[PDB]
Amino acid sequence: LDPRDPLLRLSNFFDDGSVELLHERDRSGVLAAAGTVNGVRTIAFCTDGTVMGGAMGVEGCTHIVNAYDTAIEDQSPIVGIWHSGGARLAEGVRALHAVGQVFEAMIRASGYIPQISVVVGFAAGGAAYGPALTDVVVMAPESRVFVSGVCHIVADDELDAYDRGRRLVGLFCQQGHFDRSKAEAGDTDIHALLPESSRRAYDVRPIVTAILDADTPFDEFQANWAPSMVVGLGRLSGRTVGVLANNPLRLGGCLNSESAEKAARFVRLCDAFGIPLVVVVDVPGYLPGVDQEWGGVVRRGAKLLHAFGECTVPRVTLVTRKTYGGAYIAMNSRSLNATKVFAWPDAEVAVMGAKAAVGILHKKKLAAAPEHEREALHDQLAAEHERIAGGVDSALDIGVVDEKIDPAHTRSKLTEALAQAPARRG
Amino acid sequence: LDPRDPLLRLSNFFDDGSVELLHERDRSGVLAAAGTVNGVRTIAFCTDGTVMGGAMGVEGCTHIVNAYDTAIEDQSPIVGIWHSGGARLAEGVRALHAVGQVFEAMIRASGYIPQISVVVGFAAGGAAYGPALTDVVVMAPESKKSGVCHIVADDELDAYDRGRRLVGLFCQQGHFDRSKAEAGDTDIHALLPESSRRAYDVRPIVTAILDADTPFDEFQANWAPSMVVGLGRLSGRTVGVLANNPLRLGGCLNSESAEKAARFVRLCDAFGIPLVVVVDVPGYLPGVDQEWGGVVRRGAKLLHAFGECTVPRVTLVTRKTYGGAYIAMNSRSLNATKVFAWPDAEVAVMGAKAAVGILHKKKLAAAPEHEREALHDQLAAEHERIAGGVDSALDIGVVDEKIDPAHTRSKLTEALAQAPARRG
Ligand SMILES: CNC(=O)Cc1ccc(Oc2nc3ccc(F)cc3s2)cc1O
Ligand SMILES: CNC(=O)Cc1ccc(Oc2nc3ccc(F)cc3s2)cc1O
Repeated sequence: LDPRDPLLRLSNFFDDGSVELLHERDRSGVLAAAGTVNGVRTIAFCTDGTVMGGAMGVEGCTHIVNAYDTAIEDQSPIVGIWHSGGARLAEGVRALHAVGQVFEAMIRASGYIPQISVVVGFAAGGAAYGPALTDVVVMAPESRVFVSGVCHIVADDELDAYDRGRRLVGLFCQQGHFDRSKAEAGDTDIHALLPESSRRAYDVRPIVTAILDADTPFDEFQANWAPSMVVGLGRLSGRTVGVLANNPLRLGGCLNSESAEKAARFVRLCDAFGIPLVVVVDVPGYLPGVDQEWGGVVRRGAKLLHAFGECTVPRVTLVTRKTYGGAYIAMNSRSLNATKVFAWPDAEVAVMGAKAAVGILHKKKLAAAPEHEREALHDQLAAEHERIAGGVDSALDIGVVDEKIDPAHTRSKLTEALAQAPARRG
Repeated sequence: LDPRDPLLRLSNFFDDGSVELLHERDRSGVLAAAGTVNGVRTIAFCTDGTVMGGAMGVEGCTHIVNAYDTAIEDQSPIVGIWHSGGARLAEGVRALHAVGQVFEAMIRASGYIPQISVVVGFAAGGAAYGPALTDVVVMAPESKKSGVCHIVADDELDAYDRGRRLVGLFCQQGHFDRSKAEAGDTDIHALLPESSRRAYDVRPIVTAILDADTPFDEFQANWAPSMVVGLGRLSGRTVGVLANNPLRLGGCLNSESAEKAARFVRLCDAFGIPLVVVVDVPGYLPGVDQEWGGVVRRGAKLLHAFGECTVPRVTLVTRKTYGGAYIAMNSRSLNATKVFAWPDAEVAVMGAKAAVGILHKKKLAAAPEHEREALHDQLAAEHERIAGGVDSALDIGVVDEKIDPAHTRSKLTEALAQAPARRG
C-alpha cells in the first residue's frame, strides 16, 4: 500500500539520500533506519501500516528495541513514525511482553536522548502508549490516539508532520548559542503590544513571538489544552529556549489544575536537555475545577513548585503586568531560585489587587461606612495601600525582583541573563 | 492550656520528656523542636493556631526553614503539624517570599529525609501547599480536595499516633525475617470467592500477606478505589503494597488508579521500600466521556514509575492479568524482580471468549447463524487449553514460578530478600 510504505515514510523524513537500514526489510511490521536531519545523525523507526494494520509483534518490537539500543549507545535522537492497530493478538502474551520491552527501552532513553513521535495514522493499544512515553508527539490530521494533553503538536498534513519533526530534532540537537548582537538587533518595544487598560485581556502569544527570533517558528505545545498557559520551543538569538507564559485571554490568565501540569511537564523536559527557560508572568490568581474541586490544582501546583525548585538550567522571569499571591511564588519566583527576575516599570508584585487587599484588611471600617461614602473610602484606602506596596520599587527593596527594565530592551535583557548564568545550578 | 497550643501539640506527638526547642518561643506563629519517636531522632514544627489563626509570616517561615536545614543536616525525619489560614496578608510580599522559601526547603528535602504532615486544623493557601509537598499527609477530622490526603485519622490524638507509626515505617524499616514469614503462612487462596467471575474486596488478601500484628496503613482509601496501596510490614520489614481491587470497577486500571499507583511507587522507590504487587486486573477503563487521554497519560506515568524503579518489586498474580494492564502491573518486561502466580491464575491478552471472537471473526461470521454461537464455544475451548494458563506463561518466561498459595508470605519474602537493594 504505497503511501504507507515504511521506507518511503522514512525517506520523506530523513535528508535525501541518507537512509541506511538497520536491518533487512521483512514482514515484521517495523522498519528501522539510521539517517540525518539537517546533518544531525538520527535514528528512526516506522511501523508498517501495509502489513496487518501495522500491528506489533515480537519481531517488529525487537527492531524498535534494537533501534533504541543503537540510538542510546551513539547518543542520537530517535524518531518513531506511528501507524498501528496495536499488538498482534495471535501472538498472545509473547507480543504483550515484547510491547512492554518497547516501553522499557523508551524509559531507559528518557531524558538521555530526545524521543520524538510522529503519529501519521491510527494509533491504538500499545501504539497509543509508546508515543505517550516519548518527549514530543507530532500528530497528522489523518490520525487519532486511542485505546487532551497527549498530543503536543498538530500538523497540517503528513509532510508537514515530518517537517515539524525535523525542526524538533534541530531544536534539541542543534541548540546553538546566545548572540548579543542578534538579541539587540531584534529588540522592539514589547510593552506596546499590551492593551491601554490594565483590566483588558489579550493573547500573550504576540509578546512571546516579539521576544523570540523573528525568522524562527515558535513551536507551541498543546495549544488547545490548558489555554490559560502557553508553553513551547523557539529560538532566542539563535539559541533554543523554552517559553512559559500565562495567557490572560483565557481564564484571566489564572493557574489551574491543567495549566500547572502543562507547565510542570514542560519545565522538566527543558531541564532534562539543557534548554534554558523564559517565564513571562502575568497571573492574577489560581482556580479550582468548575465543581469547586481544589485537589487538582493543589496536587498539580505542588508538582510545578517541585519542577521549578529542582530545575538547574538557566530560567529567567519577566513580570509584564501583574503577579499575585500563590501563583506569583509558583511562576519561577526568587524563592524557587530563579536565575534572575525582571519587571516592566508599571508591573505589580503583590498578594492581590490593592482594592481586594484593603477590602479584607479593613472589612469592618468599610462596612461601618455610610453606603454612599463606602466606595470613596475604599478607593482612598486602596491608594494609600499601593503607595507603600505592590510596585516594582518595593519589590526591588525586598529583593524579589532583581531589575526594573525598559520594555524596549526586554529581548536583550533576558538574553544577557540567560547567557551569563551557569549551564547548571538553581 | 488551650488545645491549639503548639508546645502541647508537639509534646503529644513526641516521646514523653524528649522535646527540645530549636528556638526561643515567640509570636511568630511557629514553634519548632527536636525530639524522639520511639527512639529515633525526629525534627518537628507546629503552626500556632492561637496567633492569627496560625497565619504564616516571615519569622515563622524562618523557623520552619531552619528546622528543615537542621533535619537535612542530621538526616532526621521531619514532621509538620499544620493549623493555619495561610500567609499573613499584612506582611505582604515578604510573607509570600518566606512561604516560597518554605516550599524550597521542602523540595530540597524531597526524597532525602522522610516528610510527614499532620493536619489537625483548618489549612489553606500556603498551608495547604506545604503538606502537598510532603511524602505523607495525615488529617484529623477536626480539620473538595480529593487525592491530597493520604490518611484520615479518628481524631487529633490518633493523628499523632499514625504519624508516629509513619516515622517508624520510614526510619525503622528493619530486615526481612524468613522464619517469621513462614510462621505467618496461611492459605490465602481460601479468601477468594468460589466463582472466578465474582468480585471481592482485595484488602483481606493484603492483610493475610502482611504481618498479623502490624496495622496496614492504607493511603487514599477513598480516591481511585479500584486500586489499593499502602505501607505495612512483611516479616517485620516495611513493605509497600499495590493491589487491584476487583470490588470497584471490576478492579480495572483507569486514569486515577494509575496515578495513585505511580505516585506510591515513586515514594517507596525514594526510600528503599520494597514492593509487593498483588495483581488481579481484567483491563483498563477510559474517562467520562470515553476519552482515553487521562488513562494514556497516567498509564504512561505508571509505566515510567515501574520501569525506573530500582527497589525489589515482586508481582503475585492471584486470578487475572489481561492485556495492556498486565504490562503495567509490574510485568517482567518492566524488569519486575520476580513474578509469581497462583495455580488457577490466568495470564492472557483477554478472556478466551473475547479473544476467539477477534482471532476467528471472519470464520465465525462465515458460519450459519444457527451453528455459530456453538462454534464460538468450541474454539474458545481449544484456545483455553493451549493459552492463558500459568504453564503457558512459565514456558514463555513472564511468570517465574507457580506457587502454593499456602506459601505466599515465605515465597514473596524469599524473592524480596534475594534481590539487591538497588537494580532492575
Ligand atoms: C491565604 N493566602 C495565602 O496563603 C497565599 C498563598 C501563598 C502560597 C500559596 O502556594 C501556592 N499557590 C499555587 C497556585 C498555583 C500553582 F500552580 C501552585 C501554587 S503553590 C498559595 C496561597 O494561596
Ligand atoms: C490491540 N490491543 C493491544 O495493543 C493491547 C495493549 C498492549 C499494550 C498496552 O499498553 C498499556 N496499557 C496500559 C493500561 C493501563 C495502564 F495504567 C498503563 C498501560 S500501558 C495497551 C494495550 O491495549
